[PDB]
Amino acid sequence: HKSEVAHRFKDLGEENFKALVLIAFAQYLQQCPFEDHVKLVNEVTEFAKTCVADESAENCDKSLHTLFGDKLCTVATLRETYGEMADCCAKQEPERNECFLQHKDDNPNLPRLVRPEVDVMCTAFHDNEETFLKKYLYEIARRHPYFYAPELLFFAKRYKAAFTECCQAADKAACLLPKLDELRDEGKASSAKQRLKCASLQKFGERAFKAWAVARLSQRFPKAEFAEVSKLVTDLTKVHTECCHGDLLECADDRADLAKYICENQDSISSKLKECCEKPLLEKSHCIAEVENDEMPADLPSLAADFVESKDVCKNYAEAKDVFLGMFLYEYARRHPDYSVVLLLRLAKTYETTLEKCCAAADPHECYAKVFDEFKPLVEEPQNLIKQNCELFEQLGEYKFQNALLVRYTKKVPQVSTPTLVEVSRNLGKVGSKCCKHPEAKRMPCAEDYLSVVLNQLCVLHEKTPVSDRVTKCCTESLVNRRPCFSALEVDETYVPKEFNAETFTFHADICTLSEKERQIKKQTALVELVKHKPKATKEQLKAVMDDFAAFVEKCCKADDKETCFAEEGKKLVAASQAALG
Ligand SMILES: CCCCC/C=C\C/C=C\C/C=C\C/C=C\CCCC(=O)O
Ligand SMILES: CCCCC/C=C\C/C=C\C/C=C\C/C=C\CCCC(=O)O
Ligand SMILES: CCCCC/C=C\C/C=C\C/C=C\C/C=C\CCCC(=O)O
Ligand SMILES: CCCCC/C=C\C/C=C\C/C=C\C/C=C\CCCC(=O)O
Ligand SMILES: CCCCC/C=C\C/C=C\C/C=C\C/C=C\CCCC(=O)O
Ligand SMILES: CCCCC/C=C\C/C=C\C/C=C\C/C=C\CCCC(=O)O
Repeated sequence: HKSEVAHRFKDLGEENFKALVLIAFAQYLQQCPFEDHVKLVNEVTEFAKTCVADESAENCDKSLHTLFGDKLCTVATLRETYGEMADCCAKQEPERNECFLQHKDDNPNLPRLVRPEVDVMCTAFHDNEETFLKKYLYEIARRHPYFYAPELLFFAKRYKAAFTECCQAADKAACLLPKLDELRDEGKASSAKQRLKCASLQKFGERAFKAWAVARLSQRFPKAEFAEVSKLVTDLTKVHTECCHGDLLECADDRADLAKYICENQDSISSKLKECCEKPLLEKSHCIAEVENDEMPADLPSLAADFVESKDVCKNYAEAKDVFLGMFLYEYARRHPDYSVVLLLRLAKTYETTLEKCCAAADPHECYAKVFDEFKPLVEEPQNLIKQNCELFEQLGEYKFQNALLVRYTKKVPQVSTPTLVEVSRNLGKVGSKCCKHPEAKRMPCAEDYLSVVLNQLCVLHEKTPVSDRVTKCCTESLVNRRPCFSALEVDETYVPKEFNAETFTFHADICTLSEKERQIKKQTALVELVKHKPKATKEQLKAVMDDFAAFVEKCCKADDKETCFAEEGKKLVAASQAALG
């Protein structure tokens, strides 16, 4: 059209427009103060209205990158504040934009945002709803420069709904606090995946991404033809590359096009898409990527027909290897919404290895006739891990379950730092209560989704401060062997127990006054240290001590006097325990 700005403004709306411009600026100029960005939003919004009124008004012809880049080069303190970035302004548009992206610090040194008290938040919320939500939106976006703007916006609205609903509530805190905690994990989760997918695209390459995509798309759109899914995988790939490069605009448009396409061919893709395709521009993509799995045909053949029994397997495979394998995945994935994507990838890989060995042999058909029997243990391994662990989780609670993981993993890798072992086990415990409440058919997909960010995140830490070659092995293994590699870690026999330190096992009454989350962490921290000191202790000896510790706490908190109790009894405990563990 004549004017891009006019257009976006029109089919986005002033409110969303202002919010997005704010986010965009906050993401590039992470150092400027809030009031400075607000001024810019106003100036750009005014500009936009001018173009809405006259498509032919001065500058309205300009493109968004050009417009955006100019206003950016407006900042006076630019060179004094961002040094090198200012040199970008000396370049022509294409390079200019490109130059800005390269100076977008993916993780600056800003203070960690602290959460104020419910009352202050609620009061601030009512006194000026807008600047309240905008300032935080500003704080969050400058700290997460690669977070897709429209999604950052979707979160903000949920946050607003929570304040509306809770700042009116009798027990404000009992209402809000838990809603905020949940919103945070989801936001941190969303953020981690975002970074995760792009890192993956980098390491593993396009081939691996396409495969991951085929499987994923097929589980969701089981009724679509392979031609459609191929078309989608291709476009989805252009979209991820684009979106990972960091260019918001190009990223947003590619996502827009892909959504409208899907919505138009909605009949040849899925039936669970009606709701999503009825929503406004800003939310279509988001809705679609979240859509529920559509139901499969029921009148579907057996894979063995076309992939095992049918002579020609090799002729068709040699004709177009990745395509044939893509077909295998499509076929296998859409009949199994219950498998994690990586499991599907492991089957496809096993099948590829086989076709490679068999198609170059005397009698093909007989060499690969029993390939499906190889899939069995591959499918059963993950299945049994879920079952065993979910059963254990039902017996104990999220808490006692977290302590079980603590003992278990401290033993595998004692070298690991205590605060890290506690962080990880608690998150694992969360995943436990999150996914174990689903029925078997949805358990594996669930665990995969959560376990992937947890696994990825723990690998980076170790990347920063390696402690074990074993972990490094698993962390640099193939995307398909990662989890299995970690599952295979057995007890570290080499390890030498930490020498006893009386301080580590000393407790004062300050634990009677502490809160749940605090008491637990302190108990769990002591637990890891206990195992690091006596790694050969049985699950029995250990439970014994833990039980003695159970009383100790009580027989000292609910006591006529703390301090003393924790000093007299405390000495007794260490002595007893020390003895019962050689
Ligand atoms: C850090 C999570 C990242 C996801 C957040 C995404 C969007 C939020 C942006 C604006 C919401 C406005 C106000 C939120 C209020 C408090 C946030 C403190 C974070 C926490 O609850 O401790
Ligand atoms: C341009 C048309 C493309 C459509 C076909 C779609 C996907 C084909 C590409 C790959 C799928 C084939 C096998 C996957 C097997 C193992 C995972 C790859 C991981 C790796 O590499 O270790
Ligand atoms: C004069 C300065 C111009 C800079 C303006 C900066 C940002 C506003 C421009 C576009 C807004 C970005 C995305 C919105 C477009 C489509 C909906 C999201 C696509 C999707 O995911 O479905
Ligand atoms: C839903 C189970 C949540 C419990 C998780 C708690 C602790 C972790 C311990 C074991 C891991 C359990 C299951 C992992 C199996 C499959 C995950 C999908 C990835 C893959 O196919 O490799
Ligand atoms: C700096 C990071 C150091 C790594 C230490 C962190 C955790 C302990 C070691 C390995 C990973 C343990 C659990 C991760 C979650 C699921 C995979 C294991 C599945 C299983 O149990 O079958
Ligand atoms: C030779 C070393 C002996 C030192 C023994 C001294 C103190 C015990 C050490 C650690 C504490 C042990 C268990 C507490 C942690 C979790 C159990 C849950 C308790 C509960 O809430 O139910």
